[PDB]
Amino acid sequence: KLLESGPELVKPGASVKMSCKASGYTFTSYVMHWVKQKPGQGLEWIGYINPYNDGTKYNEKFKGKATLTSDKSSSTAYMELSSLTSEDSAVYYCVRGGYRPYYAMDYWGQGTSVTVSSAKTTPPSVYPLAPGSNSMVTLGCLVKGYFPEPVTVTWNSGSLSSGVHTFPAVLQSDLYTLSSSVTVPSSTWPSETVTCNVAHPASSTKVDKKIVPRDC
Amino acid sequence: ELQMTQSPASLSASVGETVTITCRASENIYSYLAWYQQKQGKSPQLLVYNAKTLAEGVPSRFSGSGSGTQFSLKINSLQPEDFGSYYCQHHYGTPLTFGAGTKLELKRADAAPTVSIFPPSSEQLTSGGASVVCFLNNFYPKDINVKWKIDGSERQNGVLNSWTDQDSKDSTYSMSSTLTLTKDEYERHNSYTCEATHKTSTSPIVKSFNRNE
Repeated sequence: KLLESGPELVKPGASVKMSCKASGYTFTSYVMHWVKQKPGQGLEWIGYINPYNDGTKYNEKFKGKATLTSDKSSSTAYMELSSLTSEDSAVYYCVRGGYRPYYAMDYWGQGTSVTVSSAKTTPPSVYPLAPGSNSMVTLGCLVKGYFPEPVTVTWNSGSLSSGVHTFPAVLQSDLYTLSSSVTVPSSTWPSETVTCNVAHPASSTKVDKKIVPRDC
Repeated sequence: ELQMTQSPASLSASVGETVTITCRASENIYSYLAWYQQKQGKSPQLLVYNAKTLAEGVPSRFSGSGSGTQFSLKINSLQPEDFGSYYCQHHYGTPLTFGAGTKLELKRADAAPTVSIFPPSSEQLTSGGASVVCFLNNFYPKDINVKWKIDGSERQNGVLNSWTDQDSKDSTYSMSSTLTLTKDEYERHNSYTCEATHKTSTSPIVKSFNRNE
């Protein structure tokens, strides 16, 4: 098994070192690859280190950006990434390479998330989405300007779960923005209450926003 | 230079059906090709190495063939767990290049989007900002286009889009689109619209509102 370190929030121009404890085998026997995956996108080979000799080979695109080392005593490989930008925000995996027999990467770790932002911990603004100008009405909440991930959204404290769509957050200018809609019969809201519950554990914040009809 | 072309990028299929994913290598890579499976949320897992050899613990319905330049992964009689994303990778020497990846998705019947549009809340307005949100929900297939308009002209920028993965229950897709503006930009114009171009209609669905309402 291969265990990697936890998630990471780093500023632009800074560096990160992430770790990968190798175990269940002899480290100096097998190479160690590293792989990059941006969210919702493909895999990308970075390079490998050979612990036995510390020997490196890099995808030319990552030469200089990534530096692999390995402390044989503690069975642990590292990858340092330097001069970080938005492009470096990704999940990174360490992966054990195969043996003489036929090479090929076999055992993956769980991954390590890296987020690049200049933002500090910031609580979300929560805005109700009531219809402006039918058998079903759609309502919603816009959760804007928070950091870091994640936030959770429910409706009526969980008891409204049908017709709910909570979208993946998108990071623009250092902060996250997410949305959630809920569709209920036009015979219910606004006579029945609909409230979004938005939790942001990193800022110790919970917000209930009752959705009320627009004024006029 | 080594380029790995994996197609299709998007594949629709039912349970029990027999699908085939291909990988073209730009040059002879012999049998040095592996196939991985990545479930939603997890690390990838090796299915096949050496183009045709199943890794230990991998079910036999999976089946790799091909050599040199042309490779395929087949999955006979699909199961619920078999749905996800699937990647090829060259593993001789450097670079150990991945193909772009294939998202194996559960087919269903075509459904038009349910489009709702939402003006900026009064709460956001007091902060000095304005976001107009458009939901386009429970559509199939996943391909769609959204265009914003302010008065009678397109707005390209300020638009952030987000998409759900395929639904647990009804196997559809949904999409949120938010247009963000200054309060002064928002207040300087009246009409705001959201056009949904989907295969389920030749004509785009248009939802709009007048600010003065």
